[PDB]
Amino acid sequence: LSCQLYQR
Amino acid sequence: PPHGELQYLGQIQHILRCGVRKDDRTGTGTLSVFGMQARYSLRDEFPLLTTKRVFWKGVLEELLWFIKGSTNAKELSSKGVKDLGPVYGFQWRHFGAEYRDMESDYSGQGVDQLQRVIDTIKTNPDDRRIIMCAWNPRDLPLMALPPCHALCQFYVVNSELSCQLYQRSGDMGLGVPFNIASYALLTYMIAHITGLKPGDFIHTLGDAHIYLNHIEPLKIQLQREPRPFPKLRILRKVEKIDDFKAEDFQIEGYNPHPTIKME
Amino acid sequence: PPHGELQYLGQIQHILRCGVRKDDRTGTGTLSVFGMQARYSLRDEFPLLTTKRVFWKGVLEELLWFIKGSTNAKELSSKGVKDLGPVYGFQWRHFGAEYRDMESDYSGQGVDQLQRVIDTIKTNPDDRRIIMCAWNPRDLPLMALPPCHALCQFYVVNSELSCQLYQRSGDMGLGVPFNIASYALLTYMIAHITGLKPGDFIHTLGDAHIYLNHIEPLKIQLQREPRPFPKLRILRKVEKIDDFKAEDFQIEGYNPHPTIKME
Repeated sequence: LSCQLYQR
Repeated sequence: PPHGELQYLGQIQHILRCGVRKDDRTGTGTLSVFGMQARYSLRDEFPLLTTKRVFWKGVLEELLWFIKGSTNAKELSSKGVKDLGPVYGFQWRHFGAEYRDMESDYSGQGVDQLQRVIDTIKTNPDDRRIIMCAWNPRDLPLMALPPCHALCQFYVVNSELSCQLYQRSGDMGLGVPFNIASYALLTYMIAHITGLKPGDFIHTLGDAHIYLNHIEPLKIQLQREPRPFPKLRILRKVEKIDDFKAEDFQIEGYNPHPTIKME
Repeated sequence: PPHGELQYLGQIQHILRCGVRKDDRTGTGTLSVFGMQARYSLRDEFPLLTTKRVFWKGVLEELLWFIKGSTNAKELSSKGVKDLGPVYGFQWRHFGAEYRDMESDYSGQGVDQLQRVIDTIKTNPDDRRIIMCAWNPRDLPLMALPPCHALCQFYVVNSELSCQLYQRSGDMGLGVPFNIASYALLTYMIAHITGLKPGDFIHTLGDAHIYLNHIEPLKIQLQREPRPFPKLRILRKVEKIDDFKAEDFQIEGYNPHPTIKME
């Protein structure tokens, strides 16, 4: 339930 | 060759006939189908729907607002469609940057997704990674790595710029016609400053849905015959994406059926 | 009702006819079409393609490898399917966490995208955000915010689980048949574990392409008539995604045309 690199 | 609005009409018709009942997050009912796609040519026409009058001024004005990265509702207040912190602007221009104030200087802070798309088109038009994402602002404090609401992928071959929008959900009655116009406009803008011609806009949905109270209006809209799409003219040679102003654009030969109020 | 492999064959056929020449990253030529979609029913059948034999054992094996989050190549070379740091598994199970070694304990480090999909299906099946992304590992050290190679969105209505895979590019000859099987298998696993039935697998592509040297082989594949898709049986009650082993799965009634070698 996600997405796009570590800083948000 | 068939009018491209027929795809949008066929998707409404398919959802009315084959959609299943599913609640949205507020417990409001929809008819829903998962997984849809439509392709709209941008070649010498512009896909502003004709089976109802679409508020083109608000499409233009709100895109321009997103392009300047604004988190200020007043710059969008007394225009047509009526202190923030996120929105599609801040994420398109300043992704992951420390937010402080709405009147704060963010120049070269975060990732500029939009400029990066433009630079990539210029430096490597074959690139398969020409991608920009937008988030629903309510998701941002909700979890780490929140999923985007929409992903937009650009593509170049033979001096034509195409765009595919993937939206995880699409409100067929209100949101979809407005998004088609919005991303078609964006494509026209990016094509113009990269010296390409607009190609296709491909619209791809996850949960494609109709709210129950739009059913009767949409059923009437389904019986209207599309008129030839209008054309979009850019009136000025424009050099950078930030330079566009509302007045640089003219919709020509827009001849729609009457306004339908959904809700 | 028409066999679902016909969609895949029609897509090959459309690229051969209407596809334009476009180089990939290495300057290798393809025939390319931007924006495609196919829907494969998962109801009482399994879309393992029949116009050529697909190496099912490697599908299963590689998927299970991803599900445990492995960054070790030889856990995928002692299995006969033919030190890392990234590949789809570490991003599926441990997104954004500090990498150190490959024999390290990453328990509760980063975001677990796969467990989060499973939990959301259980706590809120109407959710429009049930999304998991995978990255090409080459992209990770290349820029901040690298775009994903693939996004996968799940969807639940009437006790059925559907899956949509969006891939920014798709190798039609080699990669596509393999991914169809792979994400269809993942849906079967997540369905089994959440007490749902498999619904549809929707496959959506950005740059859908055929490598020039695959043209002759694919042209021959295009004259083969599909055989009824096989069925996939799960051979015990499995409780957690990490508990599945290769031996829990049996393909039945798989009757494919001969192997086609491409590359």
